[PDB]
Amino acid sequence: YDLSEAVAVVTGGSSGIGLATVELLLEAGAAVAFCARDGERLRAAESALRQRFPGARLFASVCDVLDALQVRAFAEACERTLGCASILVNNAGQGRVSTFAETTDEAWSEELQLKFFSVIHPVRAFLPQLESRADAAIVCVNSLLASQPEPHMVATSAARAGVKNLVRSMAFEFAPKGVRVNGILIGLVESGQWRRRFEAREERELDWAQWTAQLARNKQIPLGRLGKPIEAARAILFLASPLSAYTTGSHIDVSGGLSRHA
Amino acid sequence: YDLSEAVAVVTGGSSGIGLATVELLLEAGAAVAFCARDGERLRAAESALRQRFPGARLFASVCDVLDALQVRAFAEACERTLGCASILVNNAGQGRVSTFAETTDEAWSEELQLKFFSVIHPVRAFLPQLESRADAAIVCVNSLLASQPEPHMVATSAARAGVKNLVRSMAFEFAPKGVRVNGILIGLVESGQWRRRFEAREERELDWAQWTAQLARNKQIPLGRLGKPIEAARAILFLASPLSAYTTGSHIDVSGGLSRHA
Amino acid sequence: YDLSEAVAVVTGGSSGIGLATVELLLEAGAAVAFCARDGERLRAAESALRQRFPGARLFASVCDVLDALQVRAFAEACERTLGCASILVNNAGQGRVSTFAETTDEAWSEELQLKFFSVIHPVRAFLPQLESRADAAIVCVNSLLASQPEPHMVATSAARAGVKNLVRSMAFEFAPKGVRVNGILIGLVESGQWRRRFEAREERELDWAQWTAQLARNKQIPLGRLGKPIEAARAILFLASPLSAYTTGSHIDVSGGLSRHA
Amino acid sequence: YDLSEAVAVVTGGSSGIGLATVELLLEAGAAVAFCARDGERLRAAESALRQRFPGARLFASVCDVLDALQVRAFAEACERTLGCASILVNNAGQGRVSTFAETTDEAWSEELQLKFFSVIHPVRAFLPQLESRADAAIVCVNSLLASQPEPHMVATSAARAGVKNLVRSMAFEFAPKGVRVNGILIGLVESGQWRRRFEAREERELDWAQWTAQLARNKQIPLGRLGKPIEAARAILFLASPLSAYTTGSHIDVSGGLSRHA
Ligand SMILES: [Cl-]
Ligand SMILES: [Cl-]
Ligand SMILES: [Cl-]
Ligand SMILES: [Cl-]
Ligand SMILES: [Mn+2]
Ligand SMILES: [Mn+2]
Ligand SMILES: [Mn+2]
Ligand SMILES: [Mn+2]
Repeated sequence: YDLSEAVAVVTGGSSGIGLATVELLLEAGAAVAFCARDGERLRAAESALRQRFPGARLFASVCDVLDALQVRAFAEACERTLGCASILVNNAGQGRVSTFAETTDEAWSEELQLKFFSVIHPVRAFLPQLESRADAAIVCVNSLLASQPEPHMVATSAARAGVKNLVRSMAFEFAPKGVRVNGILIGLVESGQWRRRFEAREERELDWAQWTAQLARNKQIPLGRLGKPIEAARAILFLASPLSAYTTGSHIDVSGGLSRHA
Repeated sequence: YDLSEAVAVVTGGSSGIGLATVELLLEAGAAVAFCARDGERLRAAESALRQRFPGARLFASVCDVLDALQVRAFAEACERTLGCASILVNNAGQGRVSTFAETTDEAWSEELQLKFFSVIHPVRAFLPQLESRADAAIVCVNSLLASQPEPHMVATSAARAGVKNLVRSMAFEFAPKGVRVNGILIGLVESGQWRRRFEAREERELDWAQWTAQLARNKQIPLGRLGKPIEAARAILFLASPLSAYTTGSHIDVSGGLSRHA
Repeated sequence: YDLSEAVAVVTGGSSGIGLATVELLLEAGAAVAFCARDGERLRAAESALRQRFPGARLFASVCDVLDALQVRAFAEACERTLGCASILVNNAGQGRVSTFAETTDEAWSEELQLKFFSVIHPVRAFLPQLESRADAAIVCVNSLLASQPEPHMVATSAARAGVKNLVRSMAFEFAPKGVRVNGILIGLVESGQWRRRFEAREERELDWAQWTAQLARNKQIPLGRLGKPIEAARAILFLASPLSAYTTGSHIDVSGGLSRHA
Repeated sequence: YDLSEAVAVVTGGSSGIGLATVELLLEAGAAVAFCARDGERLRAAESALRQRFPGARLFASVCDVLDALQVRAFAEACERTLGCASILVNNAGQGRVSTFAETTDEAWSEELQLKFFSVIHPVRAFLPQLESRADAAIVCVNSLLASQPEPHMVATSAARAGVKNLVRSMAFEFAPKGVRVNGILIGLVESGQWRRRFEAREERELDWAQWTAQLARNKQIPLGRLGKPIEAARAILFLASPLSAYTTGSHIDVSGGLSRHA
């Protein structure tokens, strides 16, 4: 729809899905802020974005979402620059490959703080902004692991389940403040990580399309292919925008049919 | 989105949510067909639509969705008038107020056949068209009772849960045919049955807006209001279009926060 | 537990899971009634039971659970022979192998009436007895298809999902009557239909145990084997007795780890 | 059943539910170990237990389940004393009263580590024991908040959702080691905490039975009363014992009908 009056903040929004989300936000004419830990990847995205949207209101800034303090400073900077945020998107981050046996206490704590505080901090910092905005909405990006765990990503599965449960609570708590809260459940989505996997394939005669196709078949994905970041982004936009004004405390499945549960 | 090359079919699409959906489809430039039992209401909706959309490719026909033979004939008429269908939407129909103690065998059978065959007939009949079209998608409108039952709608809840489960199965079976299958779960949405409850109110000073707001409060809806047909229609539009190309066998919550489950 | 003061009814309780349940009830000293369509199998089960349990208060009767009138008469016979019922168990029945594309309207209607009325009739008929008894509990045996459908059992899955949903409703409505209502969700359990699949095997050297083990592997059951009737019966016994006095409107998983949902 | 050959360890097992669980374990004739942080409450339980079961094999020991090191030492002590554990139960602990707004980063981290490591440590330490035992089973005590969050216990709800998701993963991972893993979902259960609440009531004319009754009504609990620790304990015993040999990666509802989801 038309988000020319929206101010949308995307935290962790330089990765595949986060980037795609910023692009669609700009397409809709929103003022957009985003932050990332890697200063390099952030500016490499800011560059390409300004190329495509010369007349965009954009504010990019390095930030560690785990550092409450920095998030406070970023949120303040966002307000001064673009005005009170009406939309907040928190990116999923990447999964951690480990069975229970392979996961130390150190890995557990890191994975937990990563998935939880990446949501808790931005939310807490921007909430006083969302509250004063109309059509306010938060979206916490998540994966199907939250409701359908996989054997090689035990810690991540469990953290993501927590965040999923948190989304429901925030939805209920923030309703009186006029803020909707939803998330999405991605399946397997194209990424640099998968491209590095493809690069190290044993079947060299297969191209990216055939390889990912075979991978999706081994992963028993009904749609028979990996998702595209822009497809995740499209569900996020739906949730972030007034298009879903009667939707809060829910999730949208973006896994290509992976969820066995009905 | 750009649905100009789509042919969309809406069964039971003459009332609130049905009509709103047809409108959004026409807005997206889709060719649209719809059917219902009440010819007068159907022709009345058709008229209004042709007013707003002079150059619309539109086909409206009376049809009883429980009658397999009428559904077959309707899908044939759509085919010869607008082309092969690429989008199919099956409306929710209305719920039945009855506890277990109140519901007879015949009421059970009526409710089950209503909810089930309203889906099975149009799907079984349009599938050959959907299967030959690109971006083919089916959306079965359902209610939150399918996963979170209510005491005074026992038969309806159970029936709706069946359909929800059917949606997953259809999604898995039709995926190899290039057809996506999803649904939505409406909460309380403004309807004629609510408008008649309104006209029976004791508090005459309350208007439609004040009344429905008070009802939503007593129903403990976080968003503090009933949904609008167009909000449901937008979620259907999302699921029906290429915007949700990686989403199948899922549902979207349109209940305004009523789902307690996380 | 001590069910010596209980009167338990088991509908469709002449086959594997049914019989095993009746046995466990007799073990707990309960008075027990059971009915089924196959009189020969019923009388055969009755005989064996009276062998093992000389002083048992037992009543077996042929009855078609789809026939409301026969169910009413059976509940009357139980009443006058053993006393008012305090426990009611409704067996799962067998599933139907068919995809959507294979299932006709009539097959749909048959499957829906089978799954639904096998529950509705005994419940509607025994409720007046259950309502007047202490520790009254109803258990509806169901399968994991109710929440996690399978491609070759579409109609059965949808039907079972309906019943699962009905169990929640009945639980809420009967609670003010002092009646608990739960169910179980069986995975693959050893049965006559598996024993006939076994006799059709190509690998003749495999015995029943080796074969079912290989089947469980191919079905990806974590526990690596089919369940046994008695395992299902124990969960039913748990839910049917005072041991689960604070549990109603729920289900117990008896699938050997097949449920992917968390 | 008969657990006279079982060695069962209960961590955090001195509180209401944990204590009740040890008693039933001893009733079944199991050798039992348990640990708690409070040395006082642990010995106050050890005392009463030895009074009731003079011929019991019991080993009680102060331990902080958050301290990996102590848990290692306790597990070792258990083996030397009673032999390899065949059963492991991890108690739920108490919920934390806070909305999202009322929860600091410090409270979040504490609540998370508390709920996660109270499971991760005992499991990791005893797994090499469970693996060598037949009929091995773990039970992680949990609350309905894990799947149905409450507004005044946001952090706890989310942590419990994580643990619930973890139970499913452990179930799958440990299946090849012959170890089942399940949990329970308690509703509101009688406790000292509730007794202190009753003590501070405004309606002094109400006794414990009337007060808890009214509280259950305000909490909309179908069964119209609080649960009893022994009732939670009974579901735990079912899961811990061979009675549930075909059940893994699942949960049993012990909430008196609180779960709205079907
Ligand atoms: Cl992930
Ligand atoms: Cl409805
Ligand atoms: Cl089945
Ligand atoms: Cl809790
Ligand atoms: Mn569910
Ligand atoms: Mn034709
Ligand atoms: Mn669920
Ligand atoms: Mn009588």
